[PDB]
Amino acid sequence: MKPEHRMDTISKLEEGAETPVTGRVMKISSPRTFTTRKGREGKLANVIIADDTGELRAVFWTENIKLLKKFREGDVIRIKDVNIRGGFGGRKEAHLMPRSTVEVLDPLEH
Repeated sequence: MKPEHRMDTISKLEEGAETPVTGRVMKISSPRTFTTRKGREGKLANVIIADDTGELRAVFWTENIKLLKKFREGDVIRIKDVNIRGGFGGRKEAHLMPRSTVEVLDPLEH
């Protein structure tokens, strides 16, 4: 494994890797609902964030849907703990987890 202290950019994001991502929110898409056996409503949303090295598709699952109320289509966000899939030759995708949080940057908080 490559060191935990290494934070790759959108162009450097490795497929099958688990890493935090950062970018400016250009476009936000509404959640797509599906029937899960967990007994929950079940949803996945596609948010397009852009960085100097490329544009990335962030996927907000049913648990991360609650994060969509935090930022707007035009703010900057850093998403922690995601899995990079890469379902297209170019603009890859990052899948979020229940414990994944998002923070609004550019006016750096911490």
